[PDB]
Amino acid sequence: GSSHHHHFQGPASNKVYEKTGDSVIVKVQHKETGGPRLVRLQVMGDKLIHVSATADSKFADPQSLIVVPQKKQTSFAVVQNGDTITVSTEEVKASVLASTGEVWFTDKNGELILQENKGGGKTFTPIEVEGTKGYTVCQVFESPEDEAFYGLGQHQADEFNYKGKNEELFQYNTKVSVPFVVSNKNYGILLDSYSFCRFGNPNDYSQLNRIFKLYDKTGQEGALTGTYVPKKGETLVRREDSIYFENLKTIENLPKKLPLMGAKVTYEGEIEPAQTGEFKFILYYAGYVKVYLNNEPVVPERWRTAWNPNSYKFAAHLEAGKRVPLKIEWQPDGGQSYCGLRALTPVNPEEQGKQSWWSEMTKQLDYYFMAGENMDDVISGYRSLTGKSPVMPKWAMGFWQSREKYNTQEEMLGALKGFRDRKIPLDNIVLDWNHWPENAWGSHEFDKARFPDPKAMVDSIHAMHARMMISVWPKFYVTTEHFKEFDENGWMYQQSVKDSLKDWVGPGYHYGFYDAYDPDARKLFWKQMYEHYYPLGIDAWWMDASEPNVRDCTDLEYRKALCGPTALGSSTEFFNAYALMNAEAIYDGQRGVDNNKRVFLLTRSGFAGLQRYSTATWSGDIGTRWEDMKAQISAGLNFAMSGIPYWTMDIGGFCVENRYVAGQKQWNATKTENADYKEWRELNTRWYQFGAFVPLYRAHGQYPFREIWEIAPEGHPAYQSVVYYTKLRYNMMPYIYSLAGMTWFDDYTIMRPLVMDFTADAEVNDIGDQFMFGPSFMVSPVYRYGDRSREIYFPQAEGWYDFYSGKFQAGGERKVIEAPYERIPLYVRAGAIIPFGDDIQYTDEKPAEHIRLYIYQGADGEFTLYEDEGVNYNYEQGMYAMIPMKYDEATKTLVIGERQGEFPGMLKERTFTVVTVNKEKAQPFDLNAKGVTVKYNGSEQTLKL
Ligand code: NI
Repeated sequence: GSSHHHHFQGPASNKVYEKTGDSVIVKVQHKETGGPRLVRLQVMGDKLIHVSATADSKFADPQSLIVVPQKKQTSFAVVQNGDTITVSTEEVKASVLASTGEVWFTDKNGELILQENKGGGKTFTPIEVEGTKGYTVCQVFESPEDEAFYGLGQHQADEFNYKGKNEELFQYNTKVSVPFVVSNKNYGILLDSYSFCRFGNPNDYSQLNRIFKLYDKTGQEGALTGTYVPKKGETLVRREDSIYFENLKTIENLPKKLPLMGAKVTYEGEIEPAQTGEFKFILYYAGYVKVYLNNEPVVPERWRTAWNPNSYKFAAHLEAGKRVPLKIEWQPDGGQSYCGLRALTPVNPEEQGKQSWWSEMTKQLDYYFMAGENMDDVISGYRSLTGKSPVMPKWAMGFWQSREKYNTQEEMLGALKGFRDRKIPLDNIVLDWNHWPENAWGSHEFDKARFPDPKAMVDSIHAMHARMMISVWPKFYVTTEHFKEFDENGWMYQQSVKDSLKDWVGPGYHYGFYDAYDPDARKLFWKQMYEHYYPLGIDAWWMDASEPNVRDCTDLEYRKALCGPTALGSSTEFFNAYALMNAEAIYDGQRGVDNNKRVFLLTRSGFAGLQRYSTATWSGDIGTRWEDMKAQISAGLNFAMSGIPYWTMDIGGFCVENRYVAGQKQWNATKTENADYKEWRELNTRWYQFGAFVPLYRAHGQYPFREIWEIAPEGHPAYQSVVYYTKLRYNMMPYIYSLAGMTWFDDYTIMRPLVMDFTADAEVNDIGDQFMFGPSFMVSPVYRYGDRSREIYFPQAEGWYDFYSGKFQAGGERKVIEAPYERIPLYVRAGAIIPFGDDIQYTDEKPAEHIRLYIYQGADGEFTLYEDEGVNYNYEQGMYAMIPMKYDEATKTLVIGERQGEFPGMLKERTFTVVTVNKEKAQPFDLNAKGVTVKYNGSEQTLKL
């Protein structure tokens, strides 16, 4: 007979399933090769289900690094009905088939939310690394044609809406992976894996010679042609097997006696596929690069510096057996540089549209399903499971000025005094790397020739009502006492030491990175910061290189060798979570010393759960490029949808084109602006406009200097515009800090793609170049040089108002909108209630005694004004105040609600001026606008407008 035919309180091994206190474990009845043997549904909350699966006959159940203990027990029922076993909470029903182990999720009325690949979507393949064992796992779900996906972290290919798309999940300077996706069907999936993972296609890309017949410039099969024109000397022409010069090993395949700086290289020929469909390409690049395929400019010019390269993707339909031309034009722009092109063969759209996860190494499959009423409610599930985001200190919501690098104490203090003397508001100033004696990275001591009195410096920063952040890497020179403390305990990764790697500083120094996965190493790492930096009064920690970035431009295999073994297992298994571990070290470290003082970290990598450690990510060493500016909009919106609500970027870009440096040097010498310097000023103007509406507003990068008065002088349009937006950030502070309060109290998200608030309007699904800043402002950056307008789509809504003029704009249409040099297009949603305060030089310079409450009429609205002490965790004990406000359009009524809570230093009495904007009343933004004066003492008042 068949395989099935042959094989209340009895042992569970006799039963198809076993119910425990919070879960059901089902034994797969029709076992397949590579398939699951056990599938568990564990109830974590009313809307929260933990799915586990394994090929073994028991679960390994390792402790999660990302999921925290939950607050309450959750009631649920289980029903077995033939092959179907269903776990039901008040809000969701999760079902599994005993036959296959396939899972699906419905709402309380049985409406489908998410279904596993029909017949099962889980595959297990054994893997062994360094005597440890686990599985490579695939999990695939069905996905309808109208499903849209957001999240995965922060990637640099300008992709937006991951439906039908691919992404590799590893960590590298500018690329932050978070294994969490949110759907427009109002659920999220969190994959609990720490290894290299993939969303979409589970395979690596292929070199061009593996998937195409190649013909060179003369038509000879078997290669492309490479033509190398050096800056000086004879041109070299050779055949190329493959275009793959992507890491330190493979750049040795470029021509041996041909200097790349100032060279112009052309790769060309024809490619011929053996199957028909959409081929998906990936370009890896540094220097200047363009790509043409079939005579189309598929990659218009991009640039990176020779040493932080990037990836960019494109796709094209190709016909089997037809030759099409391919040309890559490349200016390496350095002695070392990178260029590679790879591709994936076509995947049937029925399969490519599915939601597919691949994970290189875990002990079992673990994922979390979270349902919601809307996308904010999905994010709330993520915050329940991986921890709430604390309210950032209020000062973190102001302007941050940084540099790579302030070289001396005088330089740093001079920059800060420069803001105060010009009445350009600012809260935070940042000291970068190499403030230590050159040969002593990791000593945490200051070079006293350049910083003669570090404590006096921090005291002076504080006396000017500013806050200081300092750079701290996980990197230690081998000669330092601090290195030796880690090393003697086995807590330093050895590969970089064994291989005698030298860094880039001076003559080159030997170094290593500490193992953040070891809990005692974390304590020591914090203790060294506590003994050397904390007594100076430093307020914030810039935790750079937390990928960990042990060695730039190394291949996957060697990156794994460089960052393990770890305390928990191999680096193959524990590959992506370093920044989470490193952030725990500092957050739990500092609250251990002083539990009331707020913590701030800014870190270069990230992972699921990062937000629970009061830690933001910045988007890393990006270029001074319009295309990089555009990519940060989509990167930021995906990062926000990954559950982590504090994020920032280097306004202006980090690595600088040589022509911009030359422009600045010319300005310094002659006060004349060349064409490149004109572009520098416009790039920075537009990028500051954009940055004023991201969660943390921060300028940073390499030379030129980035203080606004260095970019352009007083009176120049660039200076005028940037100062306008820096001031506006502070007039918006009552609104902005209310959003910060909401991150903790309401599990809120600050920088929001349009799909969050306008999910019902599918025209927003692919829009990754506009966004909402809190509930009320729609921001549409200009990201092309010379443009004085741009196309904007206005979501379906009762209406929109131009912020600057108050002029009405209908919802549900796309049009060309004016965007002068000095202005970013900025609209306000009908129903907005927005509190604006007076000019201040820094957060809480003065109490917000007089607030203008702007009411943008035409729809109902709500807003809660949140205030607290700003600098400590007293809000956790109920020391804060909320003033809820509600506006009813039908009766034109505003209620300023009874104040809830109090705290030390709170205004008991204050003033509101209520200002209306409506379709018949185009009121420009104006602090002095005419309105209704309200003297408020905490008691409810009602206004009929
Ligand atoms: Ni020490």
